[PDB]
Amino acid sequence: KSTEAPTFGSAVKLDVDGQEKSDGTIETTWTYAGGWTKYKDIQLVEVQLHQL
Amino acid sequence: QINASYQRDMAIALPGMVADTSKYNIDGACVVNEGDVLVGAAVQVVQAQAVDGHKLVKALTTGTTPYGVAIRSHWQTVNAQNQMIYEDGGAINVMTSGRVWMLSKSTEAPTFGSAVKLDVDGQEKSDGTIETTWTYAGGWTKYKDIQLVEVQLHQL
Amino acid sequence: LIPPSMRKVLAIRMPETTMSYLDYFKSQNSGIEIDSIAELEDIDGAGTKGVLV
Amino acid sequence: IVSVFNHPNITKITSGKWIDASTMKPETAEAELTQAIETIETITRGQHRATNILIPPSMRKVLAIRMPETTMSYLDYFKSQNSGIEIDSIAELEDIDGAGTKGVLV
Repeated sequence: KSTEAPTFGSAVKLDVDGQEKSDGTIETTWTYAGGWTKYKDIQLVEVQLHQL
Repeated sequence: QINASYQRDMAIALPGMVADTSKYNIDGACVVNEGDVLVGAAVQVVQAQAVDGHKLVKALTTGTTPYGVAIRSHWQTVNAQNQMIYEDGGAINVMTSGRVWMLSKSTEAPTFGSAVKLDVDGQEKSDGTIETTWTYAGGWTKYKDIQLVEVQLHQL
Repeated sequence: LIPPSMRKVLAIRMPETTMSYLDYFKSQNSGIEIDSIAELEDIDGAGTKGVLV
Repeated sequence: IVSVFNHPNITKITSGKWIDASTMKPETAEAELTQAIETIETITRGQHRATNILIPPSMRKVLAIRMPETTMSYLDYFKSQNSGIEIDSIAELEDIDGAGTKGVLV
């Protein structure tokens, strides 16, 4: 749900709905992987997931 | 007279048993040192050989850091005091990452995803002293008066 | 289908005769099979039994 | 050496006395024998069925009583309902602990 590309290696923050957001209230240990692509008015981002 | 049929349920798991086929890793270049290790209990590394390559492991003691959990094998283990152990001066299997069943000293089910508390002798027990970074994988069953727990192991 | 623990109830002889309840019931009701299934001991997880017809 | 009456893994059943001051109880014996047979049936999950009973020689008089309002006896009814079993008497069962305690073995 963001509009600006993320910085590689930075921690990702989620939203209450459960989707990515640049400034969210849920802290998470995952990471951005660098990809930033949009497919017909849908915003996608590539995330690296670490085991709990 | 009228017939009858009965039904019985198999047990779930056993001490030192790999829980499932997720991503895991086992080290077999480690050797037991000065004692023996119960299958399903944490171990620790005392010395790693610089050029030879083998690592010396022994049962966990107070004021140390665990490294892995010994797992079951029907070939590289010996039967002693009605259990399965690894004897001194022999190769050992040490699982360094993944889900595994291990012995417990607790009494109540643990919360999913929390930290793992360890006892001084290398067995799981709540309100223990030794600090760990492993997690609980949501498994709490008993095999004939032996209490087991499912632990998720992260590589050091 | 009845639980196994209730098989002995149907084997009691009726007073003033030398045959069990099950024999008379089977004679009256021809073509019905009665069997025992150990899964009927606990039907809800608290020890309640049940019979299935 | 562990005796057969002192084995710590066998099933022991407490029983009301079949004879209470020369007062025969021919239904309690049959009920307890059926209970023991069903216990053997349900403890091995159907893989073993009882075949032999050993009773004290002085209790053969309880099983010879005519059932009321009929001819055939309690033992005959028991055999008719449980055909395929053998009942015998052993004098070693008159006393099982040195103090007059009796018992039955199935």
